[PDB]
Amino acid sequence: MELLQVLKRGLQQVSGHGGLRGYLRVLFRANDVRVGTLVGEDKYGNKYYEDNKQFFGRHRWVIYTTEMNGKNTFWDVDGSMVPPEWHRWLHCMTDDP
Amino acid sequence: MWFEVLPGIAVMGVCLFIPGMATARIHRFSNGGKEKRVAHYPYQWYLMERDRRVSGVNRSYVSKGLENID
Amino acid sequence: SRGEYVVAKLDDLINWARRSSLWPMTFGLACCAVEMMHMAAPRYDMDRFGVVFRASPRQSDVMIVAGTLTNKMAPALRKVYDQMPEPRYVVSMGSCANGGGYYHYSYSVVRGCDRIVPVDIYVPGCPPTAEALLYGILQLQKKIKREKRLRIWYRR
Amino acid sequence: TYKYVNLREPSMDMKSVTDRAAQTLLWTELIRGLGMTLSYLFREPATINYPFEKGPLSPRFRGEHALRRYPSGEERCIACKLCEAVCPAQAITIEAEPRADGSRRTTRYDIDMTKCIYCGFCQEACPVDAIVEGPNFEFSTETHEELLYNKEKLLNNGDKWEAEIAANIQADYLYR
Amino acid sequence: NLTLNFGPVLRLVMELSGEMVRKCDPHIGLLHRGTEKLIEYKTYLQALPYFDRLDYVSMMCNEQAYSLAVEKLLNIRPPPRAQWIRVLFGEITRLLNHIMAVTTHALDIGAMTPFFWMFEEREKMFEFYERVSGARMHAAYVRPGGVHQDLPLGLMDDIYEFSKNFSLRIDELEEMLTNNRIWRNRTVDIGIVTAEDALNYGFSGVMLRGSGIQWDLRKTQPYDVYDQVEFDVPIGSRGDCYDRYLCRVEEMRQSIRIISQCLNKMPPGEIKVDDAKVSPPKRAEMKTSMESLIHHFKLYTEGYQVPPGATYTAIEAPKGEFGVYLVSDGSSRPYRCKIKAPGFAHLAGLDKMSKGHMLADVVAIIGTQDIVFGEVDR
Amino acid sequence: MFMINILMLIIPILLAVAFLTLVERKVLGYMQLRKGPNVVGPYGLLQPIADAIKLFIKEPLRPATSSASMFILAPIMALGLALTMWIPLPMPYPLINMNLGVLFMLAMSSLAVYSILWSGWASNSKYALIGALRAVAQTISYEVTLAIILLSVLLMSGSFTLSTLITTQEQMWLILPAWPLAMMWFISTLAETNRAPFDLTEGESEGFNVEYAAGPFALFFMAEYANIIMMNIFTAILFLGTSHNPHMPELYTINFTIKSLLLTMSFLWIRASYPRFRYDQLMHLLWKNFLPLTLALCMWHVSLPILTSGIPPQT
Amino acid sequence: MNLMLALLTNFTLATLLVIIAFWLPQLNVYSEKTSLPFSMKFFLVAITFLLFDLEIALLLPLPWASQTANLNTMLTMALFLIILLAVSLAYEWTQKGLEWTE
Ligand SMILES: CCCCCCCCCCCCCCCCCC(=O)OC[C@H](COP(=O)([O-])OCC[N+](C)(C)C)OC(=O)CCCCCCCCCCCCCCCCC
Ligand SMILES: CCCCCCCCCCCC(=O)OC[C@H](COP(=O)(O)OCC[N+](C)(C)C)OC(=O)CCCCCCCCCCC
Ligand code: SF4
Ligand code: SF4
Ligand code: SF4
Repeated sequence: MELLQVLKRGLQQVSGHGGLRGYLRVLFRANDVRVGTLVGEDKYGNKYYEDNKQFFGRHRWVIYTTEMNGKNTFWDVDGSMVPPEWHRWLHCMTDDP
Repeated sequence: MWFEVLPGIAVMGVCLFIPGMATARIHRFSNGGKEKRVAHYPYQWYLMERDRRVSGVNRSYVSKGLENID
Repeated sequence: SRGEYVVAKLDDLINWARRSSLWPMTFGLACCAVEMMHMAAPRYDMDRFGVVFRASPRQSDVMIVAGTLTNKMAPALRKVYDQMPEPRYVVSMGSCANGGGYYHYSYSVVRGCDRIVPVDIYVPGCPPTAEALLYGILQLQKKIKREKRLRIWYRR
Repeated sequence: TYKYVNLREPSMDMKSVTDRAAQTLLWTELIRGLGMTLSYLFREPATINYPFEKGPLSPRFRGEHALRRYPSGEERCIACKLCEAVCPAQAITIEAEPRADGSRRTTRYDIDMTKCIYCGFCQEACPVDAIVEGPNFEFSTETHEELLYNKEKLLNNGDKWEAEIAANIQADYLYR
Repeated sequence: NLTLNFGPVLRLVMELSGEMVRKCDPHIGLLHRGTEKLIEYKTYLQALPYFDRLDYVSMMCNEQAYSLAVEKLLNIRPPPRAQWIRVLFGEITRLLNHIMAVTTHALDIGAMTPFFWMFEEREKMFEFYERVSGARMHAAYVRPGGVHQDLPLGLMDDIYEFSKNFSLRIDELEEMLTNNRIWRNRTVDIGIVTAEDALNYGFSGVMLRGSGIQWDLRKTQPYDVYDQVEFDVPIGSRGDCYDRYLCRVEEMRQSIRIISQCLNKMPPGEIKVDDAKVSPPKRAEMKTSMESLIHHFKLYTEGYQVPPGATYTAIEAPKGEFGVYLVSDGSSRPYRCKIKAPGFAHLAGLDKMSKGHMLADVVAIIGTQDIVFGEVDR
Repeated sequence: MFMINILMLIIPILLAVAFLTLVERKVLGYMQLRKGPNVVGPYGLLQPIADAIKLFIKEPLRPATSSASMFILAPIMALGLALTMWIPLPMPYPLINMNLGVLFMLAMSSLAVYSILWSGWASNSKYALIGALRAVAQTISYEVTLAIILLSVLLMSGSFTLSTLITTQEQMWLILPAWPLAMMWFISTLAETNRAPFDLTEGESEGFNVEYAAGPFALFFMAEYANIIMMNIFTAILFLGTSHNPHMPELYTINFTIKSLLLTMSFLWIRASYPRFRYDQLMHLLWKNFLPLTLALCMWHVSLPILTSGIPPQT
Repeated sequence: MNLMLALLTNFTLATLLVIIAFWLPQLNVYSEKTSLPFSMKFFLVAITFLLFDLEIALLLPLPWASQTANLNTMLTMALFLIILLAVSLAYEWTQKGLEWTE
């Protein structure tokens, strides 16, 4: 049933982030618990994901690092922490990460 | 999605549920496990006061059956 | 522990509340107001940050000056700012409110709303994209999160 | 060719009049409005999760002004003052003099970011692709003086963003 | 008669007699910045961005009026492909304008939902703007001689996708307003204007067509390639707010009709006049040819000279008849640029159209005129 | 045990109001293709807390008031009466079991009109006073239909006891024989509670609480949102009665609560779908459309039991 | 005794919430601030409500009056009052008494 695999997706998200602790970390940091393919990771700790089944605008996102340039960014994240090379791929100026 | 609106509704449902559950449980706690006596008219009040006297104790929710007779 | 520790956690409680319920009073004067409407539109949905779409001046915490402030409109702007209950913050949106922009050398333009009211965040662009304005609102939230109102009181 | 938008006469036969009578009394057409808003409750919202998701842009996007170099580290600007002359807002101020080796370079290059209208004429008028508008749109400040860029800020921007400016020009230079 | 100063960028000094309005006196100038005096210190290219900021909901239609006026004085002609990119983006810009007009008009009288549905579409039409010029609103794309740059590959495919699904969005808007009795009560028989008074007061656009006058500049005085496209001009019968609401909704549908034809009939070629003394050469040939480098140098420092003369050029802008009265003295800077904003005449008829109505009807009447104070005040 | 009982009523009432602000912003958001509050706490559950704290540590706004004592009397009356209209409600056992509970609720809601009037008086703004007088006229006008429609439904129940409306519907909902009255009762609750499309007090481009900002303004807000739930609780009991099983009282509350919520949601549903009336168009809806029909149906329901031998019991 | 206690509680709580809401903000000690023509239509609607409200006061005891044994008289008197209430509305309607267009 299509109604049961909805619950299955809601469960594979809990395991997708590596257990309850990882699931709650992303929920309280990004307010989104989706799971997507990992496209890469930059030298500052940022991880960049991809899910082409999502509508345009939500098919790419980044989970910011918890420490950049000696600053604690667990809660205080910023849109300017994306380095220039990933800035182009994140805003869909190109399809090439 | 839309189902993310339910957690807010759930809290409202629980909050509105407590007032009706609390009164029902408190009434059964204060009337010997029975519904609180309804007395809208003086006839129903006269019987309630009578049961208070017949109770022996000064309470109208203590009922006396066919054991006070003879 | 020390008294500063306790007073420094009450500060985080009030700072959390104030930066999580920013109610803006938008001064939509010119083209920049169209981008402000696009920040309330579905794609960015400012309301999901706790920033209601529009509030009356008496209920407002932040004033967004979005457009060209002219000499004729200046006194009316300072009156709305004086009637705002505190704490009150001001956000300057676009080049016109920053330094006059394209009309800097006009006879009927105030060269920056900072000449009339104090400003907390300057947002550059003509117009700033709705994403840049959102980035400027989130930067005001961090500015409210660094406030030390109670620490200053305790050490007075 | 024209068409009428509201020149239709209502039918006055008994069935039609009763249809409008039932509509007035039973609120039939006010319940269609409820239906349309009920559909949107079960649609996927178009919100994106900023600042973790961003809005799509293009290589032509006009953002923060910046100054570039050649692949050898030499500055591209040769102080021709064409950008200063076409800026509609008069936001560029330039002074120049011969460098120590005799090159034609600038001693001053200031852009008043609060006068700039972010129009892109300066990058059109530059004959050596020195000044460009980068892809950055997140540089809101807390003081008015931080929006008055001088040559050092503009050269730092070029060194900060060259990785992305270079790839944006490569994707669009065959149109301009 | 109670006098209320409904101040603030509009200030109305109204004279109420109970509920009715007896005299409505708009006070403007709260957005007067002296555009027409600044244009005299700029070259013709340096004055192009000023016209994006007159009616900031119809940016690329404002640019087109200025470009046609300057081309007329120059005596040059943009190439055919540039003309199709201007009819195409002049009808995308009409959807942007009518969405703002219809939804903001409905938002002031209470209906808050259609604003959020239709402003998602506006978000997608801003990406077309940003993919041809790099700026979401003030593209400065249409210029005297044609357009700045050619359309990027893949743009016309996306415009087609947006055009397929847009009619369904208008239908949802109509399911909320057209037959709603609350909405009709707020608009029907409100702000009635007679045909003879509409002409004499200086009205244009839907303010004329809502009262039955059959006039549309795209069909009577065509410009660019509007004579090669087929579309209908909706005409009202009652002359009230409800009729003008229907006219704006129907023009949105006919804009999709024009956009469908422009995509299919887009020809190849250049996108700016092949005259290097008016339009700059391409950067590739500005770096190899001396003549091209000389002409690039002068067009961005001194600009091109315009022969002496005066012209008044008008287009059917979404608001109405937008035009400039441009005077040249034979130099590279204009001598006088008078801007005829349609809202100036419409807002001046508020006192007449508001007679015998209530206080809350003034909001509906102001919104049916589609007033934007960037162009009213200039 | 009675003092505990009141707090088991008052405290959950305020929490329901606190999270009704959250739900209204999300349901409107999802009808408008948005998401609504989803940042402050998981799914926005901490958003009500943030607003409440912020509103109670914000600078007082009170300017000069002619009757400052009347400035404090108005919120107290509005919040005291809002909570007082809950004590006779059977859920399924009322806190105070009145023999004339229906009259009590009618009487209390007719006194809430003073909160609007006193607030307008103390505002020291002749324009705000006009706004308050318009609100009072709207409120009292629609109290006429609430009383007559309620009277027409009690002629099938037989008394003014709210607990008796449970018995009258033990076989069938009262909406079936009185759906014409339900439509007009439901719309009068919208107009009596000052809700869109009848909320012309919020005609910003076209209120009487403007003089209040933070603090007391929050108290008026809770009084209004407390009345929406109570009115929709009243409607459920009046037209959608639930079965009562004395040995399982909690089953009544669950079914009764769901109906009350769905009717509270419909208030949010309606605000998202329609534009607002003019003042003279929502006065014609009452005097020229509803009242003529309410009087006719009042005559019908007076004679309907008599001509069908279906007169309800007095006791 | 329970109704009096309940009324005392609701208006005591509402009193405390108001007084603290007027004082809790007044501890930040912010810097010192340093800063109608009578309408006859509003009166007419107010009076028309009063006369209808009094007529309703005579209709309230209808539920109890249906229990009498003189049903023919009760029904005639009940419809008489409602008809007279309808004639009162019909008089104001035709005399432009319900209009708001001055
Ligand atoms: C044997 C049988 C004998 C007895 C039969 C007795 C019944 C006979 C049938 C009578 C018809 C039923 C009358 C219903 C009342 C009609 C009111 C009316 O007159 O409307 C005209 C009025 C006014 O109509 P108008 O604006 O078109 O103008 C009428 C007058 N003219 C045309 C002359 C100008 O319309 C409205 O009432 C609209 C109000 C706005 C409503 C917006 C919210 C809508 C919400 C929809 C959901 C409602 C849910 C209801 C369920 C609640 C559940 C608890
Ligand atoms: C003793 C006084 C009573 C109040 C207790 C303190 C509450 C306020 C502190 C949180 C605000 C904050 O800062 O929220 C964000 C915090 C982390 O803070 P950070 O971002 O590292 O701040 C850095 C330091 N600054 C702010 C000075 C710059 O997230 C958390 O992990 C908190 C989540 C758990 C909160 C549970 C509170 C339970 C108490 C409920 C009854 C009072
Ligand atoms: S800064 Fe730009 S968009 Fe904003 S008002 Fe000025 S010209 Fe218009
Ligand atoms: S982008 Fe335009 S306004 Fe900004 S510096 Fe360049 S020419 Fe001047
Ligand atoms: S146009 Fe280019 S080379 Fe000439 S002064 Fe400006 S930045 Fe330098």
